[PDB]
Amino acid sequence: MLDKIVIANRGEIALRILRACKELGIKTVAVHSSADRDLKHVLLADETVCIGPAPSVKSYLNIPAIISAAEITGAVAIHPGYGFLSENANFAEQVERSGFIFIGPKAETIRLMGDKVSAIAAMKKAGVPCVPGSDGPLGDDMDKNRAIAKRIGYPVIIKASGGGGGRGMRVVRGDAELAQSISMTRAEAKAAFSNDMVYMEKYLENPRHVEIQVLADGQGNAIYLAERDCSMQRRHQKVVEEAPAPGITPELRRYIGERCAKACVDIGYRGAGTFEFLFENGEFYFIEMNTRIQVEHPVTEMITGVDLIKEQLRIAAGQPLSIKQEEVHVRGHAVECRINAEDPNTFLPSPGKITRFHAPGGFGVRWESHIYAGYTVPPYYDSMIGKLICYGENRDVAIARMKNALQELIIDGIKTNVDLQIRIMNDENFQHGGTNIHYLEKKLGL
Amino acid sequence: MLDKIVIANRGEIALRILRACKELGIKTVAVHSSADRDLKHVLLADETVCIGPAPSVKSYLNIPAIISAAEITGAVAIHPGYGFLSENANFAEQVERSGFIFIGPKAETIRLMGDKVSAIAAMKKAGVPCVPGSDGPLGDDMDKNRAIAKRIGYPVIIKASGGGGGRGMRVVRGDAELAQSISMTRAEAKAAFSNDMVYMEKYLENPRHVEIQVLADGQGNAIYLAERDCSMQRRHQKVVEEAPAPGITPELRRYIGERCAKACVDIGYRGAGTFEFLFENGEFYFIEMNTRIQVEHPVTEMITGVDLIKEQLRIAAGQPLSIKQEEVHVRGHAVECRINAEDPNTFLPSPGKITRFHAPGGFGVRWESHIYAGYTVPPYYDSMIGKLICYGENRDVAIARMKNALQELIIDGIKTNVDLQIRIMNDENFQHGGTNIHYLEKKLGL
Amino acid sequence: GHIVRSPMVGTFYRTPSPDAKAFIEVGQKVNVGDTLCIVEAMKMMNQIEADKSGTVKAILVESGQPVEFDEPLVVIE
Amino acid sequence: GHIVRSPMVGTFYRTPSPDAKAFIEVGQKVNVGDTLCIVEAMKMMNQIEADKSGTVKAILVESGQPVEFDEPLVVIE
Amino acid sequence: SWIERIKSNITPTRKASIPEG
Ligand SMILES: Nc1ncnc2c1ncn2[C@@H]1O[C@H](COP(=O)(O)OP(=O)(O)O)[C@@H](O)[C@H]1O
Ligand SMILES: Nc1ncnc2c1ncn2[C@@H]1O[C@H](COP(=O)(O)OP(=O)(O)O)[C@@H](O)[C@H]1O
Ligand SMILES: *C(=O)CCCC[C@@H]1SC[C@@H]2NC(=O)N[C@@H]21
Ligand SMILES: *C(=O)CCCC[C@@H]1SC[C@@H]2NC(=O)N[C@@H]21
Ligand SMILES: [Mg+2]
Ligand SMILES: [Mg+2]
Repeated sequence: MLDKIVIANRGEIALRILRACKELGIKTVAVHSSADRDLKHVLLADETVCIGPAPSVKSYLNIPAIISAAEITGAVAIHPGYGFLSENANFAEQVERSGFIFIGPKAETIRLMGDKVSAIAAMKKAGVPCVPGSDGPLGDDMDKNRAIAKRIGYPVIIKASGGGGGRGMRVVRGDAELAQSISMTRAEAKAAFSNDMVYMEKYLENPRHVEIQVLADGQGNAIYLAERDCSMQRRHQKVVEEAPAPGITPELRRYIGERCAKACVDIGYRGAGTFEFLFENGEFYFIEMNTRIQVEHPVTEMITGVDLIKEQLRIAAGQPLSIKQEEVHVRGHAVECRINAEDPNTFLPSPGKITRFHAPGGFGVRWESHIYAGYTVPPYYDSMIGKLICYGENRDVAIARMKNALQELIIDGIKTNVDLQIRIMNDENFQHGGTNIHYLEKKLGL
Repeated sequence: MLDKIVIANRGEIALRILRACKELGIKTVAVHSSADRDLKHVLLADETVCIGPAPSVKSYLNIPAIISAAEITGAVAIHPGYGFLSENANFAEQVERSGFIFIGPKAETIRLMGDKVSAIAAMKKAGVPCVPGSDGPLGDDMDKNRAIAKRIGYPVIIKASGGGGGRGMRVVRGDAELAQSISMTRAEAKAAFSNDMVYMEKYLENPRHVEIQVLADGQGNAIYLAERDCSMQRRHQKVVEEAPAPGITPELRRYIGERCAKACVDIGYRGAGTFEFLFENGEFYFIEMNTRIQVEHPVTEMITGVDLIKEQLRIAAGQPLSIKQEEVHVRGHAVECRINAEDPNTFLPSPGKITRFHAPGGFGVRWESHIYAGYTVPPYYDSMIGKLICYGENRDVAIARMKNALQELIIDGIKTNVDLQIRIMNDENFQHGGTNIHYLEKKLGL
Repeated sequence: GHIVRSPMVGTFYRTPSPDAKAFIEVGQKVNVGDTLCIVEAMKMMNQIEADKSGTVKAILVESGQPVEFDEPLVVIE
Repeated sequence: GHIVRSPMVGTFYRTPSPDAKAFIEVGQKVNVGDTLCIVEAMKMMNQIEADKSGTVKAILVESGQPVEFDEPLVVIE
Repeated sequence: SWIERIKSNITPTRKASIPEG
């Protein structure tokens, strides 16, 4: 057991972690900035500590401030949630230095999987398939670069090793723009992640983003909980995630899952992770791994009945895995929709006061959000304000429940992307299932 | 399926029926009174028809009005839900004769099981044990009455045959007040239900109200779906239900379920019904059967995964039961709390506008209600404004989840029994479980 | 002024028979005791009587259109 | 009524040592910039300098009490 | 009504030890 933990995050994940803590009887410390005093989890937390001013670089990315909050409150662990410092190896080792428990993998594990150039190598060593590509960082040897591009086959995509959030990616169709594309990708990587390293990979045009969720306790045990299907993306930022992935037969599911679990055992992984694969022609092609709880993880919780955050807390506390591989059973189909706060026709964030708010209810509808009537959405942080997960005995029931629950939801005073979700739900190809990662941009066409 | 149906009810059950209809692609007609034009299901329904003035006796109990509303809109079914006309055999026969499917049991079965004396006789015939009692309507032979009372053993209780809602029941300790109690209970029954028939039954002082859910398609098939322990009651009205009942081993569950399914097959039951019981010394004693979907069915839905109202709609359409008895699996534990708009101390209704409202959410928490910010709770109807169901992998997880959800619920502008529910949740004996049907009243210490 | 509203639920007709003369028409006024419209329910064609004598200002419904309880039909000034 | 706010999360102290004289006290006034109180965070004793000359109107936090960011520490004038 | 919370203060008695180096 953990006596007390610090929720070093905000918004929906902070509520999730606080609520799991309350269930497990763990005392919660909610560190916030000076503009986050109004957050629902901050008002529901046992102790609250204002760690910095509004900007993220001064409040939530401030490792010393979070450590000081943990120190003064006498906490024993720190849950980073997702975003900010969840995948920060410096945060991991700096939290572990000071005698605090980092709820997540080890610092070395985050360093290894944190740069895709090394993660791909580790996966190839472990037998997990990977997309053919540069198989190494890109240098200035332009002749070698073009030879590699010819070998793999055009088109090609340049991806930053430290890239995240869908940025720092450029698609190159020919040698004409290769150098300029590489230069601009390096510049963006320098300006964003402080790492100009880039690598080139084959650009599959009809894949399906299928990711595996795995729980490992760091003691030689690891399990895999079904998968997901995040193929409904815009600008490489997911919009609708669902599990289990349609069309993935139990044979293929087990084949990929057991290999993922073996790979987890290979690197001595700990906590909850996620392997991201591209599905095409029945072959999986690893692209990256997320060493943290994923935003869309609630879909995996509603089909297996396994609370992932409580599993993370138990694993951090030292207890081994209490779930056997045979005990995991997929019963149903869940569909999630991220409700952002932005102009639906311009995808620009829209901060402002929420005058009316009414969350939907019903049998199998989960609403995961921190907003409430009279909550002023701040402009400093990301635009996501909630998630809506609907569950049913089959995909059609889940989609119908989603369509019902999207109409019953009211959010006034700010420009939110609920109508986009409603029109995505009504799309016929989506109802068919198995659409590709580029389908949504084609549907919008602009 | 049914082309269109009429929801001859109001409040939470109306939303439950509307949502089940929407998921199934069924059009909905929402009949309402003149004071219920702001109900959520009325504003979400496909069609709306006003059937009468504010009082229930003129609008929601006006069988001709509901039949007319079904006729003009071209409906093909009428779903009564619970209360009002759900257990009105006259309504069933009139609806079926007019040419509309009645979503529920047959008129003959409603007549048979509604009369508690005939229900007890049929249960004894079919092999269902019953509480020792008069075994027939009370006569004028006071000598025989007192002889039977002495034989079974005092105390005894006089219950109206057509009684409901916990009214028209009187407990007798000895022969002194038997005649006067019987006469006054008969007068009360005349005043309330227009039926003075009464019967006498043995009074068990430490029972546990256990009820079984049975689904039967009326074609010779019937199944049972776990049970529910509605022990926590005040004034003979349930406050907290849960499912499955603690301490009822699977052997007893299968035993009573097989007996109840056989009884349903024998008496040609159709639809969804509930067999109430009293549990003591490992033996059940039938008391009454509810020929309608019950207020606390969501717990059964959440533990078994079977949508009961959708099953009702499918059975009414004639489809045979697609769920076998072996395919019904109980997985977890659900606890439900009824939220009423009343004084937590004086237990009197508190109608009024709701100035603010923020419903609870999270993992494994269902909020089934019809209120919103600005809703004006009318004084003409029952005081229930919603139900709150929480599900977990065991009783303790579900109760902790319930505590969090109750702490998270806001209802202002009226007086609501939320603090009482929190108190019940915090009771140590309730957390241990197995409390008797009289525990809550004794908890008040009066 | 005053509005007469349907007291029951059913189809609305103005002529007592498929081919007959309407009970009232715009213009010509009515008195307290007189039938203004027909409300059919379950093959029973009920009649509606006004309560205030005055001119038939306007008819708010159309023949054959189903109505509901408390449905405004005609306004008398 | 100027208010000096703590610039970091830590524990508040008045004496630079456990058994030393307090830096300031209510009454006795201060200058534009000088040590006023201590906030300890991860060791590394930190000194809070006033940003305004003035008199110490009051002090709001006792010694040993953890303080957060933008915690009112003292009131000057 | 968790929206209006008292904004209580932290209990100083809680102590955590960080290595000096
Ligand atoms: N090799 C590739 N071929 C085609 N598309 C890709 C490839 N790699 C990434 N993408 C696209 O970018 C998305 C995000 O890639 P990912 O490596 O997960 O980056 P991030 O770390 O930014 O999420 C993928 O879902 C996919 O749509
Ligand atoms: N024979 C009995 N012995 C003890 N208590 C009873 C008996 N019958 C009814 N009760 C009490 O009254 C409650 C309601 O009884 P029920 O017959 O279901 O009446 P109603 O139709 O009003 O709900 C039961 O849950 C139980 O607590
Ligand atoms: C019953 O099935 C429908 C027949 C009734 C038709 C009514 S009589 C009044 C109206 N006049 C007319 O021409 N048809 C309508
Ligand atoms: C590290 O183990 C803690 C050092 C705390 C130093 C401060 S100086 C004022 C107080 N006196 C003391 O001994 N501890 C406090
Ligand atoms: Mg990704
Ligand atoms: Mg009952």
